[PDB]
Amino acid sequence: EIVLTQSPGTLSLSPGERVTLSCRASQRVSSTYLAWYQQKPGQAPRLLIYGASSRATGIPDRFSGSGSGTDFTLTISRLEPEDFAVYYCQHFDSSLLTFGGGTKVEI
Amino acid sequence: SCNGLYYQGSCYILHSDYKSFEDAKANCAAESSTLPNKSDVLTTWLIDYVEDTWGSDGNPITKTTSDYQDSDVSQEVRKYFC
Amino acid sequence: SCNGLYYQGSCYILHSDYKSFEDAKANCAAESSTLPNKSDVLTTWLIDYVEDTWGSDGNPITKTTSDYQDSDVSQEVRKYFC
Amino acid sequence: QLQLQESGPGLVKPSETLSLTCTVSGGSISSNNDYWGWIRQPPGKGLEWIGSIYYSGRTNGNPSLKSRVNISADTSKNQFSLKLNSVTAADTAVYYCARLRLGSLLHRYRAVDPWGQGILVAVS
Repeated sequence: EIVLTQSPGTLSLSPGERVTLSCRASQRVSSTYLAWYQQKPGQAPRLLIYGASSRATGIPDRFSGSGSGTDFTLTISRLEPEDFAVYYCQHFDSSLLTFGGGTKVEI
Repeated sequence: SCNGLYYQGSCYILHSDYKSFEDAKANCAAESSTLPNKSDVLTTWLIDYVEDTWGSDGNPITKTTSDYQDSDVSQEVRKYFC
Repeated sequence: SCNGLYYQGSCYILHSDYKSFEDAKANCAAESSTLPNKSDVLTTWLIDYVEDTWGSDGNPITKTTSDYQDSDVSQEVRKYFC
Repeated sequence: QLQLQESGPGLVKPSETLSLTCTVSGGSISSNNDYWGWIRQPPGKGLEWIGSIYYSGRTNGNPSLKSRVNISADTSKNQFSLKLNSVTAADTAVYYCARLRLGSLLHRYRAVDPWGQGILVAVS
């Protein structure tokens, strides 16, 4: 039903710059449902943002989220070495859960 | 006395468990009570408590007139107040 | 007979604007009130309403009697009662 | 502190049934505000949500797998399990048991914060 598409498959960035990752929805989706996760190789995903604007416990202030409707964005102002990982955008509504393709942050 | 909210002689009792719309209606009928009406609680202070809770109209109670109509919601599960 | 939840006299008034712990305490004190205590609400129905809302101890109210303390609640924002 | 640990075989044969059980330490599966779900990641690919369960017994699953998924929950032993029948070579993946948070009445938390370590399953 609802499909989330992340247009940029991979990005090249050096440490310290600001990165904006975009997630689009086929149909309008409310903000509270959207979430942003991060996944390093060989580890389980860890929640970064829930509700598109709220940082989870322990998430530094670098990560932030914004957007509405059919476009949401996750912005990381400072890219430390740890921040290089895969990033997923998820739609959850107490029903069918959908995950994005994912965007990888490399150089 | 009422074990929940009160507003001009209507006592609202929360049911924490998540259930569908028809399940909520059946359970409400079991306790000789009915789900809240959207119009009855739109301008009052109860709205902050009833947000994202089932209403008799068949859709979640949302303060904003804007709603995501044409979207099937029968498959969802939410808390209900009765 | 107040605009909120009544239990054993004490009246709880909801504030829907997200605030930190210090700001929540400041507002509640400005309204001649204090944030709810975990002990009085753990074993009562009030818990279902005040879960994930601030408490006097400085941590969000959680049903678990004993839980690991994250200690990073400084940067979290949640609704409060008083 | 709520930890999720997965247990099960990693040698499921074609045309057989998987048996994965996730146990939670530091919490109770009887949580009105959270569902408990299984999410599978094929090696080097995106995530896929293979199902969810509520302590009462309600089951929700992705339609493409709706026919083959039989999730179960046991509150007394505090364990939730997944059974996948008519397995095929495309099902090899790392399976995670996670908690799908729905949030309290006042705080809305729509996300899966705690994940298990994950268990890798392949086929002959």
